[PDB]
Amino acid sequence: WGYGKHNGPEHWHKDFPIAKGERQSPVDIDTHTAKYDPSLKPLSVSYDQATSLRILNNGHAFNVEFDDSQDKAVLKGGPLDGTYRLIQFHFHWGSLDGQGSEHTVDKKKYAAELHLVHWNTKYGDFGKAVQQPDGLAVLGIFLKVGSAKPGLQKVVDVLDSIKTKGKSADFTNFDPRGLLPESLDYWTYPGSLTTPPLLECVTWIVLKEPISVSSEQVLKFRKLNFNGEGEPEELMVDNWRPAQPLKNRQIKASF
Ligand SMILES: [Hg+2]
Ligand SMILES: [Zn+2]
Repeated sequence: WGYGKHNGPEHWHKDFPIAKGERQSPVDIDTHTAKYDPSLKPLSVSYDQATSLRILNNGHAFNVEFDDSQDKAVLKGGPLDGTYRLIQFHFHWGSLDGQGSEHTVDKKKYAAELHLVHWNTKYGDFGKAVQQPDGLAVLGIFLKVGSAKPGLQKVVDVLDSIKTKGKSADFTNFDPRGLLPESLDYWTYPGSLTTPPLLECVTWIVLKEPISVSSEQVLKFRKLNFNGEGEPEELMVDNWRPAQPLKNRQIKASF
């Protein structure tokens, strides 16, 4: 699987039949239909004690991995039940600034989308969490192009080191708090992961407020390679999945 013409999102169903399941993601957030829900608690992000380990190029995006051996970086509150531990963060971006995000807002597409992945700590590990309806929690943040994001520059600067598929680089003392918008206002719905295996185990929390990144920071994402070192060069761009049918599901708003 990939994002090309022959192995793109339209082909995933052949190997991952859940592709046309009942709670697939991403989706379009119709803000006039989203339901203001008063029973939604504020989001609670405890990330001061986070421990980054490394960054990888897995062939479909780059991953920043965290130590999830202990309750170091956790998300709670909101529509969530229990504590979810941060395991990794990654992005989805486009070849141009008018596309890149996965979720859309009133059909509006953003330059990129940041996903913070967390697993429910009553299931013990990541692998068990993906076997449950409430196993994961992904915090989604949209990236628009404007002014630079001081907080994202360290990520940007090590991209050169993991240009191709399989590369990895030590990447300690990175604070994810530098990627959060000011407001924690969100929309939430029951979904799935956006890349195969597309396991419908996720509780989405899409932040209303976008972060701005500069043109040159986004430009560096686009210099990555899907391909392995020594193979023809295929730029890592447009690694996003098209919006799926909401199919009965209701999108709730915390504001
Ligand atoms: Hg699941
Ligand atoms: Zn993602």
